[PDB]
Amino acid sequence: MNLKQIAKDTAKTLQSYLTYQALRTVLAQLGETNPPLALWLHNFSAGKVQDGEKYIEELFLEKPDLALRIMTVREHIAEEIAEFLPEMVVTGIQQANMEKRRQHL
Amino acid sequence: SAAGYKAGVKDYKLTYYTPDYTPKDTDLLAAFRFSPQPGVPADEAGAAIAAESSTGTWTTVWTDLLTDMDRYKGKCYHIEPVQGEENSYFAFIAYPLDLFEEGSVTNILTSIVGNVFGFKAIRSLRLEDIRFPVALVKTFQGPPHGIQVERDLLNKYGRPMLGCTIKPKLGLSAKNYGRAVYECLRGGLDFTKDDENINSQPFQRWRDRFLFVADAIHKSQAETGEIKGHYLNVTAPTCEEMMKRAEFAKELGMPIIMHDFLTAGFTANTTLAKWCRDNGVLLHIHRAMHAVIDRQRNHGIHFRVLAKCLRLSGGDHLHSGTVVGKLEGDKASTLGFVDLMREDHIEADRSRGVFFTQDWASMPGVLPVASGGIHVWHMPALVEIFGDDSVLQFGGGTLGHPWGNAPGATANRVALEACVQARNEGRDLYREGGDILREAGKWSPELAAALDLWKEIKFEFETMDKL
Amino acid sequence: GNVFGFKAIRSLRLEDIRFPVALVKTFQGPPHGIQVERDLLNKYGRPMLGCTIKPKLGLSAKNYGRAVYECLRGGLDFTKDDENINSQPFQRWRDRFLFVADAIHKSQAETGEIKGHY
Amino acid sequence: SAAGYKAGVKDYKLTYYTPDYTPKDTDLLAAFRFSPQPGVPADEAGAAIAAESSTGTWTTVWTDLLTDMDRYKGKCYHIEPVQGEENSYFAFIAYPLDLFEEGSVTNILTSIVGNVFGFKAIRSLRLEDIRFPVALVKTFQGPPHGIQVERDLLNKYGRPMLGCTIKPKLGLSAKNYGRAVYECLRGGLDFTKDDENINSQPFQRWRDRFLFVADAIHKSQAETGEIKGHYLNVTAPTCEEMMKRAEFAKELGMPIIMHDFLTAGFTANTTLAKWCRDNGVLLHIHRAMHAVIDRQRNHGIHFRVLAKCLRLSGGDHLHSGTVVGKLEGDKASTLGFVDLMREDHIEADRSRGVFFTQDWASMPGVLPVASGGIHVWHMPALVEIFGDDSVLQFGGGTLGHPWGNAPGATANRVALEACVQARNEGRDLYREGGDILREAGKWSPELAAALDLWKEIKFEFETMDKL
Repeated sequence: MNLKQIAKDTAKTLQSYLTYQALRTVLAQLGETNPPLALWLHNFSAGKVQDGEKYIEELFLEKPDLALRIMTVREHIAEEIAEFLPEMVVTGIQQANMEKRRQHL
Repeated sequence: SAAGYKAGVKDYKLTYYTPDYTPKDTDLLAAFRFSPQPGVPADEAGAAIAAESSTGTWTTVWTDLLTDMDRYKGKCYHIEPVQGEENSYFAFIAYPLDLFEEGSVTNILTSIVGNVFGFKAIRSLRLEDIRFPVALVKTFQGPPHGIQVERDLLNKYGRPMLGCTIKPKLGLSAKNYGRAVYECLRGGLDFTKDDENINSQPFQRWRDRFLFVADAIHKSQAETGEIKGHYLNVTAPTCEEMMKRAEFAKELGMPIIMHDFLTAGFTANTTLAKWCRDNGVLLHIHRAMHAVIDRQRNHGIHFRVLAKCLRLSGGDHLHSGTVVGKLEGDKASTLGFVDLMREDHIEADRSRGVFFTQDWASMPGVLPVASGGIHVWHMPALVEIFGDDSVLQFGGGTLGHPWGNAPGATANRVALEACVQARNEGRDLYREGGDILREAGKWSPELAAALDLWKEIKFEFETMDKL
Repeated sequence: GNVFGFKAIRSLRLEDIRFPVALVKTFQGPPHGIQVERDLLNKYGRPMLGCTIKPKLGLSAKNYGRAVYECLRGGLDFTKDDENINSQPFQRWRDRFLFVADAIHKSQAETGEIKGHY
Repeated sequence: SAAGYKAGVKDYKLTYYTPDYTPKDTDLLAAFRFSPQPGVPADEAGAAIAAESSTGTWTTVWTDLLTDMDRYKGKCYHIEPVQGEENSYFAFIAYPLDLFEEGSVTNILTSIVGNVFGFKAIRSLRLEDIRFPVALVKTFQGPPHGIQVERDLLNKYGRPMLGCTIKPKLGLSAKNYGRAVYECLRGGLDFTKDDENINSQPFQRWRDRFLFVADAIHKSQAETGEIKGHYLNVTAPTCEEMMKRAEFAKELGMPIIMHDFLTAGFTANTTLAKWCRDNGVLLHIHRAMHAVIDRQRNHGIHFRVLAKCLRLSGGDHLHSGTVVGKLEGDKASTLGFVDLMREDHIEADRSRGVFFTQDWASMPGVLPVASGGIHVWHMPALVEIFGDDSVLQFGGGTLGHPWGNAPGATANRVALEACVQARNEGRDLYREGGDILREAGKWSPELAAALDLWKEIKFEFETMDKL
């Protein structure tokens, strides 16, 4: 258990998923606000969602303003939710395991 | 045969966890206390410790098959949870005799504690005990003289010996140093000593101190008719300087020198211990820096391992703690490693922290030295705990005697002689120590003044509950 | 020296020391140091590469030099003794020094680069 | 307590015969074969041997009571009659580890065989075996290199090595010595050697021989492309001369020297063995004088004790006998002490004369050297008996080759290479040795000439008994 490597890898995966969540937000906003721009971003992003930081630098090359919109939102979500994640994952895992050890073991 | 080379990472426990192994009498055994990182099983963690302190690394190498790994590998043969503590275990690991350089504490430590304490997969690691096999113990010189030869050289029998560190620690000139020494020794102390950090400095160069201190020893010995000594500190920047200083002490006919074995190191210490044997100079060992290593019970090396290592490297005295003074010392633990440094055979006893039975094959014992924050009121407890074969040292407890140095010295000298007389008469120093001191205080005003000063919080509270 | 064991303190950790320049000048310091080392070894322009021989303990002197030769001939600048390789029944130090020197000469001759073994 | 001093003569067996004693693993054990004088009981004789080789003398002394005699005394713990022999017994005696100076074969022998062999009450005494405890074995350096390190240094693998003593024993000049050496080595022998009594004499001073022999080694090595050596004899009148001669051999870059360990002595030998380790020179040991000590089975010390002592003191080679040659060697005995000098663990086996199980705690083995009165016809038996890890030496069997030296050398070199090739191919040297030699004799005329010369009494007798 290389714990700082695992944590480092885990944080980068959370950051990429939160970038995907922000992209979902910005996309739903532009759904009300700017339907064309929404259609561009939805087709631009399909399959690109792999690495969040690579996705951002690539979206900056095309449309610096929209990349900034996703940058703000990913960060807003993180500041609002990240503090609840520890307790959710720890008790989530303990509860999911507890179920299976009950039926099987 | 050589079982085929398959490259790649395997679990350590496949090779190094051997719960069915029975240790040989030539095996070096180690007891580690560890906490694995979350997700690392205890047996894999124990195996990793055994692997990376003997023969193994993180991935499979083909070179193993050029030799006989079974003969050479460290073997984690037992793991047990620490009772009452979450995620803490003892691992017992056996190391073949072949792994170690004869007569080298440096090499032994390099294997056992070289790399494994920093392993990511382990949160904390503390070496509790090592059983040194008799076949390895015999490759060491051990103490230059040891307890019985020292008493015989100094004509000191029948009670603890008394010492005293000169204060202030630093700042005194050579002449003022010898002055303080003369006045202490003339008053009844057997020894005085350099502070551990007194080496050679702008305010006091070493060769000047050696000169003036030798004069003080001669004058006080002539006046008292008892053998006097002062542990001249030869702790130095280099081996060459260390030896140069040891040499002058011998030239002056000085009976005893001191060395800080941990801050100087085991390689320099082992050199000095051999020289002391060849030159008939007693060696007092100061444990400066040990608490950096041995204080916390979750991580480090317990002092009793360091004490064992020092007896092997060589020292005639070694500080053991006081239990009751200004620095920390657990009583049960202390009684344990005092036995380890004095006796020839010490049975395993976990209640005193002795994990393994240790034999010494007639290697001389080391005198325990109780020093630090102790005064006259501690005397009966100290005599009780350590017995006759110990040195009790009073630095502030001598030089801090309300009327100054000479009365301070007399207070200590009277207190000592009163205790030695009482002991020899059959009085129990533990039970009667306070009384013996009060008695002597009756006719020694300067002892009475000291007893008053350092008596110390009393409690005393109250009766009401009347019918 | 003594302060870490003081009863009145639970725990103590030395974090940093500022060594005054006047004290720093009383020391020799590195025998050579970085730039003199690169100049002695003709090694410029990238990190140097080393390798600890394994198993840690157990190899004879000849098998030690064998492993060293093969490592060095392949492009490593250095190999090294394990920290606990000193002098032991399975491999006495003077034998290792002898066989390792041979390995260094052969690999240096083959590669045309300066080789070393700690 | 100290049980009262009663002056006067007591029987030794009251103190020193301890049939209920069980030896510790740190005890040094000795097996003596003795015949008591008429009227002296076996247990008193055994006790006298134990007493006067450890702590005791002929009358009671008060000084015993100053120390702990039980801790220090030798203990005759078993006596058994020698089956089939009148008035002959084995006494087994245990000696505490504390009695012996670490790393000193000289001290060990001084106790065990110092005075007891001349005791009036004993007719004859012979030391058969000593079990050296592992804790004592570890205080010795042992072989400077030992078998495996030697093969690695010399690049010699896969068969016995071949040597040759130059003849005549004495009388050749330095130049003629190197001449004989060059011609021997160029022909296929790995080593040549000084005769044991070649030291430094009017007809040939040592430094001249060293010079001319070094030249011969270089020329022959250059011609053959195989590592060559010559055991230069450093046996000398004094330690200083011994070292002076060893030093020049090193200066010349000579790989190997020799020493007569018994006629020079163990103190000089142990000095030389340490020097050889520090200077990377191999040490061949000649056993000159051993048969004065070890030949007769009623009195003396058996060779297997001397072999054990030499492995402790230090030697890379040691002569072991041939069994089949001009000097005496019992086969069963020889197989026994060849194991004692090579292996790490040798089980007790009385059928091969091994009284005690001996462990060596990874102390290197010593190469057995078979030398004396052997020639080509002996080769298959020698390979059979000693195996690959041995040196077989042919002095007269090389220099006595009908056509002279160079063909004599070629005969030996061909015979050796034929045997090494055959061995490596899987042929059994014991069963097929004669055939392997006959084969090679077919294409080597000079080998054929040698085989003919030293073939040797054949028998051959007769059939009558016809119907």
